[PDB]
Amino acid sequence: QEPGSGIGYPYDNNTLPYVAPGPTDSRAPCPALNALANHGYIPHDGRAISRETLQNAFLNHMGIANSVIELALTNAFVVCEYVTGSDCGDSLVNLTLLAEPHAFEHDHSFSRKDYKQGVANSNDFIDNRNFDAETFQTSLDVVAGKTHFDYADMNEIRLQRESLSNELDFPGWFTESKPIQNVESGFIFALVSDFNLPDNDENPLVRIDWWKYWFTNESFPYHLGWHPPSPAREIEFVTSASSAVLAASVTSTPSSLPSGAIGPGAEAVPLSFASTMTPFLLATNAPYYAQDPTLGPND
Ligand code: HEM
Ligand SMILES: *[C@@H]1O[C@H](CO)[C@@H](O[C@@H]2O[C@H](CO)[C@@H](O)[C@H](O)[C@H]2NC(C)=O)[C@H](O)[C@H]1NC(C)=O
Ligand SMILES: *[C@H]1O[C@H](CO)[C@@H](O)[C@H](O)[C@@H]1O[C@H]1O[C@H](CO)[C@@H](O)[C@H](O)[C@@H]1O
Ligand SMILES: *[C@@H]1O[C@H](CO)[C@@H](O)[C@H](O)[C@H]1NC(C)=O
Ligand SMILES: *[C@@H]1O[C@H](CO)[C@@H](O)[C@H](O)[C@H]1NC(C)=O
Ligand SMILES: *[C@H]1O[C@H](CO)[C@@H](O)[C@H](O)[C@@H]1O
Ligand SMILES: *[C@H]1O[C@H](CO)[C@@H](O)[C@H](O)[C@@H]1O
Ligand SMILES: *[C@H]1O[C@H](CO)[C@@H](O)[C@H](O)[C@@H]1O
Ligand SMILES: *[C@H]1O[C@H](CO)[C@@H](O)[C@H](O)[C@@H]1O
Ligand SMILES: *[C@H]1O[C@H](CO)[C@@H](O)[C@H](O)[C@@H]1O
Ligand SMILES: *[C@H]1O[C@H](CO)[C@@H](O)[C@H](O)[C@@H]1O
Ligand SMILES: *[C@H]1O[C@H](CO)[C@@H](O)[C@H](O)[C@@H]1O
Ligand SMILES: *[C@H]1O[C@H](CO)[C@@H](O)[C@H](O)[C@@H]1O
Ligand SMILES: *[C@H]1O[C@H](CO)[C@@H](O)[C@H](O)[C@@H]1O
Ligand SMILES: *[C@H]1O[C@H](CO)[C@@H](O)[C@H](O)[C@@H]1O
Ligand SMILES: *[C@H]1O[C@H](CO)[C@@H](O)[C@H](O)[C@@H]1O
Ligand SMILES: *[C@H]1O[C@H](CO)[C@@H](O)[C@H](O)[C@@H]1O
Ligand SMILES: [Mn+2]
Repeated sequence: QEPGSGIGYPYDNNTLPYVAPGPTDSRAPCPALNALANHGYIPHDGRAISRETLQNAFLNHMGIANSVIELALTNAFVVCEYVTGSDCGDSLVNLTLLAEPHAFEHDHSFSRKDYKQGVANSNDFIDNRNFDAETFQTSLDVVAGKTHFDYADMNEIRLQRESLSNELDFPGWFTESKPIQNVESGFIFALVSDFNLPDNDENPLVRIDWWKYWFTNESFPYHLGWHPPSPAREIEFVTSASSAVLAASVTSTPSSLPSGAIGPGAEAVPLSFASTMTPFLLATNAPYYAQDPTLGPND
């Protein structure tokens, strides 16, 4: 928000306003990076981004500690090298390349379509990067009529998304990605679980309105009473939430689940790509921004 507004105080004492991305700006498949870039905590154009820039932005403006993004930074830079064909050093070329499919970006996202979702021909591809309201609604629908949800509910959401994706993607495309998605599950609990409940750290419940605001608007739900977690969330919370989601008992099993969908997931590890492998073409669509309604500087 505008620095003088005090909307982040006393959790964030140095806020910057929301500014919608322009048609030439680079945005990511990540609602967190997009919110940061929309506020200029990382470059508004989404280009040439250092590790320390990302670390400071997450820590000071989202209450996410360095430990949480250590692997994410490693993978971002592996993907940058893979896509561009050369070492990216400590300057991530842009956010858009992070939507390289079957890499860091993965199938069965909560709020994005798959790279080959619903395509009539094997060579087609679509926008697997920008926020997709319909896709997100498929996640929200699992928890319809609720204000909060728990680990078991999250497990049902990711299962619904795996089911839909496996049914709708071009035959042969769908590839399950439990370890990456469920880090991101942990991330959701880390950012938008309800810290105003007495047992948040041990039994966190996501506030659905907070989640919806963050994903739809790619800005921070201050107007709904959200603030950056304090103290900043650490990696242990995230991987614990991740394991807890996948350990949760399934009481409604979707059809067309990939094999082994139900049960624990592997620990996330650094990505690696064979030097002979040419990257898939990136979707070229202009960055998404909220239009219903459009956001002001303090939203
Ligand atoms: C340097 C740090 C980060 C990088 C490079 C990164 C990168 C990515 C990428 C490539 C995806 C696309 C995966 C897919 O859904 O197909 C993604 C998704 C996502 N990211 Fe980030 N991320 C970072 C940090 C964070 C943090 C700290 C949070 C929250 C605390 C977060 C929240 C999410 C969520 C919830 C998704 C899933 C979106 C969906 O499934 O619709 N990210 N991230
Ligand atoms: C983000 O960077 C990527 C990587 O350089 C860009 O994707 C490449 O764009 C060039 C044209 O500038 C093409 O020749 C390549 O084919 C693209 N690579 C792939 C794998 O598709 C991308 O255009 C950049 N996006 C933004 C918005 O800046
Ligand atoms: C991105 O741009 C490519 C080259 O300009 C097109 O070949 C792709 O189909 C893709 O087009 C989509 O996104 C752009 C945004 O730049 C629109 O201009 C297109 O109409 C389309 O939505
Ligand atoms: C914001 O400023 C207040 C007042 O000086 C201070 O007490 C608080 O610790 C600050 N918050 C942060 C995160 O630095
Ligand atoms: C997006 O932000 C606007 C402005 O604060 C708000 O009115 C709207 O409800 C938000 N959208 C969601 C889905 O939370
Ligand atoms: C989540 O999982 C990691 C290992 O994957 C642990 O190091 C952490 O303490 C938490 O249990
Ligand atoms: C790991 O940490 C998470 C979040 O604090 C808990 O929910 C889980 O039960 C385990 O202790
Ligand atoms: C990972 O950690 C979770 C959260 O404590 C457990 O529920 C699970 O069994 C796994 O060990
Ligand atoms: C885990 O436990 C649930 C109830 O919480 C059952 O419905 C399910 O069959 C599984 O055993
Ligand atoms: C069984 O119970 C779980 C617990 O959260 C739900 O997620 C599911 O929809 C079913 O009712
Ligand atoms: C139980 O819930 C799952 C996930 O929402 C559905 O796929 C199923 O149809 C049932 O309603
Ligand atoms: C749906 O079915 C799966 C396996 O068929 C169970 O693991 C789950 O508990 C639910 O009953
Ligand atoms: C289907 O395939 C997977 C292999 O990843 C197994 O986990 C599962 O037991 C089933 O055979
Ligand atoms: C989240 O983290 C847990 C613990 O490392 C994994 O088991 C899960 O697959 C996801 O990566
Ligand atoms: C990571 O691992 C892959 C295996 O595919 C190698 O190709 C790559 O060079 C890196 O060592
Ligand atoms: C990258 O480019 C090579 C050759 O140009 C393709 O064969 C490959 O599948 C990928 O698209
Ligand atoms: C988005 O743009 C519209 C222009 O109609 C405004 O109404 C709104 O306040 C926001 O700036
Ligand atoms: Mn995806």
